[PDB]
Amino acid sequence: SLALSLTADQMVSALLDAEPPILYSEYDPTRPFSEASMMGLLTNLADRELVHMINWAKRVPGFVDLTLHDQVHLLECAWLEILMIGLVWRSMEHPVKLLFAPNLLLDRNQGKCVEGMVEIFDMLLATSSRFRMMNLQGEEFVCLKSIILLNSGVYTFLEEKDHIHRVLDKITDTLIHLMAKAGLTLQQQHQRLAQLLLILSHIRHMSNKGMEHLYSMKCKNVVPLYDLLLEMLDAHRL
Amino acid sequence: SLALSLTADQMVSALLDAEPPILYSEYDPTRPFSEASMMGLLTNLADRELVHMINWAKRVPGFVDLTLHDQVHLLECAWLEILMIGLVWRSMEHPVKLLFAPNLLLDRNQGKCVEGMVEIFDMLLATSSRFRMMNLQGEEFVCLKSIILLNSGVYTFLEEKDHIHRVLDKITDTLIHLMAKAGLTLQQQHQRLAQLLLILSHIRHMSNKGMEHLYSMKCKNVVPLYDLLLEMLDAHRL
Amino acid sequence: HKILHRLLQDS
Amino acid sequence: HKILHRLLQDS
Ligand SMILES: N#CCc1cc(O)cc2cc(-c3ccc(O)cc3)oc12
Ligand SMILES: N#CCc1cc(O)cc2cc(-c3ccc(O)cc3)oc12
Repeated sequence: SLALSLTADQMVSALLDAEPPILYSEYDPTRPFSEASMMGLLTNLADRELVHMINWAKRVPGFVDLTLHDQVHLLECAWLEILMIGLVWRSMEHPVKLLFAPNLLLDRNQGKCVEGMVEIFDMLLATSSRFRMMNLQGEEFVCLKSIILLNSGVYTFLEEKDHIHRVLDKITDTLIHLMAKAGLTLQQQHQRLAQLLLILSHIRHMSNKGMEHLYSMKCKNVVPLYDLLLEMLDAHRL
Repeated sequence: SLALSLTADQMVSALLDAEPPILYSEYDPTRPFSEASMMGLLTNLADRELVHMINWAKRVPGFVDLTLHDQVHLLECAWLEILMIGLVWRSMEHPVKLLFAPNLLLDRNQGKCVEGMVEIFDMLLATSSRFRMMNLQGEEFVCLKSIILLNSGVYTFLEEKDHIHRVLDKITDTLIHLMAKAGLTLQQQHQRLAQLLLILSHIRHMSNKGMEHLYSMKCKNVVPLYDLLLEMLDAHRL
Repeated sequence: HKILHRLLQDS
Repeated sequence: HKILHRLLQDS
């Protein structure tokens, strides 16, 4: 295995094949979404998605070489970030809409249904448009997500940090590779590589805000108790 | 003016010459420090530093090219992030210590003096070590900071976004240039370029946390009435 | 915190 | 919010 011996193409394939499935929301809401109504939906979705992420994480080259304690940590910091990059990637072709699920496409206005939720919707949408504006390829999308998983909790945890960095380097050669084959010039490659990474900065920022927002919804018991999703949220107070 | 016209070396020089000074903490309160005591210090420092940052921001190529409303926004989102990258950069050659001011070098333990403060300290320190671990050259340091100023508030604000991106591209060619001249290979350059940007992700994360922490200190009344610094903090609730 | 732990260990 | 505004204009 060792994520340091697979050619770029083996890396991209490994990441594509590891891709989780896309899930559906509850097929029975639709009704003038109330704040409770809509929150139970997104959390129920997030809860079932977490299970697929946990099993996705293992399929990411080298993640396993890690100690359990370190796999636990990494997913506790990036769980929302990763959920968000997916949503953003799925919303790509629905300008003005956020495709939370194939049966739950929301536009900015519905974000107003939950106190403080619209702000984050705007950020998510801006990034969606940013990806489309950049015509982000799926091949790149899987890299970016794998990077987030490894680079978010690495500095909060030395041989463990070392591995994460050796790997993150392979994901960067592989990312550059994807750009080279698309005919870009060197300047356009490192130029694009910088553009994509700079977005991971807003994805962090949006996650921090959402994390704080989710926590605010819990203090209003407006959010159900999906244990897995609760633990994840709790990892951000510890 | 246009920053997209000046050459790489002109860019680095422009950024070095624009650099702000290393201010001093208030002399006398030497040590130790009460939670109040230490907070009045860091905020008084941050408050006087803001004035220098505002004037630094104008000296950054292409910034004064933005409209006022946009310069105001950009600085409202990155002010703490920028303060932090500076501290981290100044702490570089002070393993285990955070050089807030020459006359105010703090080690992890003193972070325990202010509630919930220590946690941030560990993050700052981990980044300091990360920079030293990477031998961050000042030339790179000035680029990274300029990037933060432009890339933090750009998706929270279309010709305005366009400029910010055209510029951010110049700062990336210029950043690549700095690595090329250091003898690094192409692979090592885009590899290093990715490493540096991925750190801007923790700098965002640490800022979010500090921002939330500063706000928590205001609700306790340990934070002096530093108007400029208050407005900045307020831009993150409004 | 066990839920996340358990799931990371399964087959 | 004026402090930040004023300072950005001193030109
Ligand atoms: N929007 C926004 C911020 C946001 C706030 C909140 O209190 C809960 C959730 C859940 C999800 C969520 C669930 C499933 C996904 O695939 C993506 C996001 O996003 C959330
Ligand atoms: N550490 C930490 C987080 C942190 C928390 C807080 O409540 C106030 C401040 C002020 C500064 C500060 C001041 C001047 C600098 O140059 C850099 C950081 O950092 C802070």
